[PDB]
Amino acid sequence: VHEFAKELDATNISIDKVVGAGEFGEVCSGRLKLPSKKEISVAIKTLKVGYTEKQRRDFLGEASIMGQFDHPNIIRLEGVVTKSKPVMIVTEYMENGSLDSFLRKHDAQFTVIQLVGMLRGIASGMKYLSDMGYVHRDLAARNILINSNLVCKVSDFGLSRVLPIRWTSPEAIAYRKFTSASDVWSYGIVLWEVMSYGERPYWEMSNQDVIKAVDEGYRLPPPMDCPAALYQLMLDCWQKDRNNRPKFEQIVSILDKLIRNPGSLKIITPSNLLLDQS
Ligand SMILES: Cc1ccc(-c2c(C)sc(NC(=O)CCCC(=O)O)c2C(N)=O)cc1C
Repeated sequence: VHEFAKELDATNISIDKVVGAGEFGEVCSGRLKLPSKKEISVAIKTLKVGYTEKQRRDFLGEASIMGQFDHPNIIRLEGVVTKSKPVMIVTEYMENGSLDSFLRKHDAQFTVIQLVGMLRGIASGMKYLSDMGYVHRDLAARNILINSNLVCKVSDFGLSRVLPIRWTSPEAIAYRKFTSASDVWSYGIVLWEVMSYGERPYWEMSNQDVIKAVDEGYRLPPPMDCPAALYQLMLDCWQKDRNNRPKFEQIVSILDKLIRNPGSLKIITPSNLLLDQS
């Protein structure tokens, strides 16, 4: 873990608040005093008391991965604490939490340009992540964190691997073909989640029907008041042929253009899912 993660001194960490419960323990907020004496807000994951050796390797595995990425749109690892207890993972603090829960609180309250900014950040992080040879495999709004200034960052590298049905590409479902192109599929789902202000992909459809419908060519319908440009980008991301999906670099390019000319977004778009003939 120490190849990519600094060991932090626990005396430099203050825990101010328990903010939630994670797979391996509590999630807290607090402060970290840096070697320069500067103090920053951080989030802290603790490893639960009584952990097995396996839980420890799995827990810290997320830090080893996170530690490899230094990018404004990937959650920043400040370090770990292993030489004292409890065992900790320390990251930058993301005040507005997971993106899907944040958007659910603010239905229809942001501008299209604001949403596109969010979407651009996610794509830029994923562009870097794919550049680095990593397939995330669990790209979803719930795994995106958003900070006080609405900057969105890819997080949760639990299932991430060196090269969740609703977010997974058909080919990855069919025979575990995970590529960066299957992450792009997932991105298309995230894009739908954002424009839907945190509605659940495919709502509560049975898993078997999600698989079958998507395979038959059905796609999530356009979110309310969704710009045609953004809905078509979802469709491009959801191409049956993974070869035909845009690369993350192209997605970033597309979103940089939509940001540049807000006039672009003014065009607005027999079953609940739509049959995309393409
Ligand atoms: C390694 C890692 C990964 C993600 C986080 C993290 C969560 C799982 S949740 C949250 N931030 C919030 O929930 C904001 C709550 C706001 C409030 O309580 O007022 C974070 C995070 N990075 O801030 C944490 C770690 C350590």
